[PDB]
Amino acid sequence: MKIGIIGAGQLARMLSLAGTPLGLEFHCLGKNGDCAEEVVKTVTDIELTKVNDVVAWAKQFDVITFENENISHELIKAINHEVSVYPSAKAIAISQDRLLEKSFMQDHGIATAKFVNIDSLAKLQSAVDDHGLPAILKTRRFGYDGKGQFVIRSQEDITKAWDVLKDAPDGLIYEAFVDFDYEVSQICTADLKGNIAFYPLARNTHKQGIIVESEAPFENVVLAEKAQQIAKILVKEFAYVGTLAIEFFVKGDELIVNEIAPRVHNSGHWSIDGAVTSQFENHVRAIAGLILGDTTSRKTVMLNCIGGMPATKDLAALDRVKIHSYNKEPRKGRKVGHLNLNLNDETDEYQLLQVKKLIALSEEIA
Amino acid sequence: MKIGIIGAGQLARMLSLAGTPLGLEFHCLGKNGDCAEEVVKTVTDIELTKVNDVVAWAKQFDVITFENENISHELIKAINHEVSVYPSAKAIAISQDRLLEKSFMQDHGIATAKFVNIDSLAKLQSAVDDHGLPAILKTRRFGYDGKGQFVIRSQEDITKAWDVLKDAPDGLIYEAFVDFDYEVSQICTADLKGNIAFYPLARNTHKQGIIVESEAPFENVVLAEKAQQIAKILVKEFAYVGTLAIEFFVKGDELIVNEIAPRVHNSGHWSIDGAVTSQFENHVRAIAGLILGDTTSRKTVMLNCIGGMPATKDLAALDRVKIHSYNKEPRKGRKVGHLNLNLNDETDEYQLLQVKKLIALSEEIA
Ligand SMILES: Nc1ncnc2c1ncn2[C@@H]1O[C@H](COP(=O)(O)O)[C@@H](O)[C@H]1O
Ligand SMILES: Nc1ncnc2c1ncn2[C@@H]1O[C@H](COP(=O)(O)O)[C@@H](O)[C@H]1O
Repeated sequence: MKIGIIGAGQLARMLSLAGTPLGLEFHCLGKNGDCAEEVVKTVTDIELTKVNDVVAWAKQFDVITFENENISHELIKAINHEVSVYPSAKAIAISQDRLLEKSFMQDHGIATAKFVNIDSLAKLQSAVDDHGLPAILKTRRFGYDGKGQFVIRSQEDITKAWDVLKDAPDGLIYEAFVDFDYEVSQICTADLKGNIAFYPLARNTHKQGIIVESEAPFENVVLAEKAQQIAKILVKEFAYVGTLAIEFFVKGDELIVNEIAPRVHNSGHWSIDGAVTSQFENHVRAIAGLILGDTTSRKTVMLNCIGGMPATKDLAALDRVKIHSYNKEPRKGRKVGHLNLNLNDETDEYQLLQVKKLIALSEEIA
Repeated sequence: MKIGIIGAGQLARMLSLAGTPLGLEFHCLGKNGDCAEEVVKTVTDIELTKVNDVVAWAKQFDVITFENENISHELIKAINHEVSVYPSAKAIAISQDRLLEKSFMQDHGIATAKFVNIDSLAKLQSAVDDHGLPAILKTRRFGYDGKGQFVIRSQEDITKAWDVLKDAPDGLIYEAFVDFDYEVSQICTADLKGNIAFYPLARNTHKQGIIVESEAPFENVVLAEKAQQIAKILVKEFAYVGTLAIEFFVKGDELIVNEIAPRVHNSGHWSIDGAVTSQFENHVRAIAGLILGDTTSRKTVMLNCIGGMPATKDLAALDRVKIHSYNKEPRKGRKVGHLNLNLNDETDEYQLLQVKKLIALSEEIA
């Protein structure tokens, strides 16, 4: 079977790494020299606006998936008319727009931050009067790593925020600050028949709006149950096939949806080395029409390498650390790799502290 | 760092699968369309007799290794003059010739089958008179999967055996049958400094001269100690760097060396899914000058898929089985993949029996 992936970045790279031993063949649409290239059969660089050409490319393969939900959902719908694409155009459309995403949650009685669509400065001032400060003005689309937003605490910030972001082509959204204690994410995978394989919750730590650490399983039976029920609704309503990620704010035993990504997700990279079947292998199994792999898991920490990565020689000296370099070009704010470590004993804690020390020396976050 | 691999078969494929997340780049010398191609950066098809061209290719890279010890050890020595090759020309020379291999063991007080170099029919008759029947006449070189040999039990078999094999360009060897209860193998990896990382013993089951099943760890502290000591001698004498495989006959608490392979080996494929660091990742680490990864292991069975492989859909239904298709062309006697399964509980035994049933339907051994 041949799987086409829109995107040739690190997620596609890891999808191919996971799915290739299954006997599947991988082809990417992306730029040559992108990091998935050396682990896939072909990479073809087609401009994504050239719809007919993208479709023509897609039809060479048996199933299509994608690594970035920011892509055109009409493009997906076109492709899907001709060759199966997972997950759905609906999942893309809803997950890629903060307004549609939060509105969807609200429509199904699922908690989010209080939010207001912002199409004028007055609308913004009204949202601040209603729902308070601090708050964030965000682009509805193409936001990533906390970019494309402006935090608001003073009245003077309102006009400043508006002046910067007002011309964002796909609009804006006001979000009120959420009162939360910590953050977790629910990753799961849904097969062709709607069966869902669940990972345990992962507790995610952020720095400057970028995820820097993920630890799983996060043990809280109450919270896990709620997350799974929320996951189930999304899978049903999206008729979802593939790996799905849901990020939550946690306050007490209440979960609040932050946002979702219709794909394998940074907060699940731990499963490469902490689960019997990773988020990547299971995404591939799902879209290939196969029964999903067992997701039994063991305590694992994932550490992100942003802007830089410690020398492989130094990493290798911590002989239990599992190394995941994406073979990317070091650059401030750029995710160039991650590290996984199972945590069983004190010797693991030792290496962990040592890993964090190495990361602190190499890391460059924006 | 760039690693050149002589060979583009399944071992090179798995070497790249293991080493790529380490941030290493892989290039093979082999035929285009070979199974390593889709997971490496380049495959270059150079005739191996064209020595200068092979060397020219090799110098593009930082270190060279190989997946098949049947290659020319003088070729290796030439390459190594210009760019580091691991393991050594010595390891190749000794391991690739049954006579040199057994003579080496004898020279170091290591048990093997009784053996005699055969260069005439009389020599053969003399070896039979001396060391008895049954016995095997084998080619000294290029034997694999039990091919290139003739078993001898009757006096009439002697002349028959000789008539078939007499013109083997690199000669022949008589081996007397070994009295043994079962077979095990010791795989280990030696780094640039001579540090060795040991895997637990694997108990190997053969059918028609081909390995069909490998189970690890094989728990016998006495036997393991002897194996490690034998492994150590080889590493020192070969000045060995890389993964090394030693196959043994077992009788009581005595080990008898069968043969060695200077490389990752079928009997270690279980470590992909049963060890913290696989034989493949550790070979790559070794040759790349890195500290080796922890080899803590869990009970795992590996089953070979020979001649054929069960449908991925059927395999996937056994959701704990780890699938390793080499994406190869089905053909009698051909190793087209393997399956790994951790064994912890009764549910695993269930899937295991079910795997074996599937394999029995797809398998074609010669
Ligand atoms: N309404 C909010 N209240 C508090 N923190 C937020 C809010 N929205 C986003 N964040 C932070 O921003 C991170 C993700 O940013 P984003 O790219 O907007 O999803 C989250 O993990 C939070 O730390
Ligand atoms: N001298 C011997 N006595 C008994 N069995 C042998 C002998 N030599 C080889 N074998 C069998 O042949 C297999 C490997 O064949 P080869 O390719 O010759 O190493 C071993 O695993 C044994 O089952």
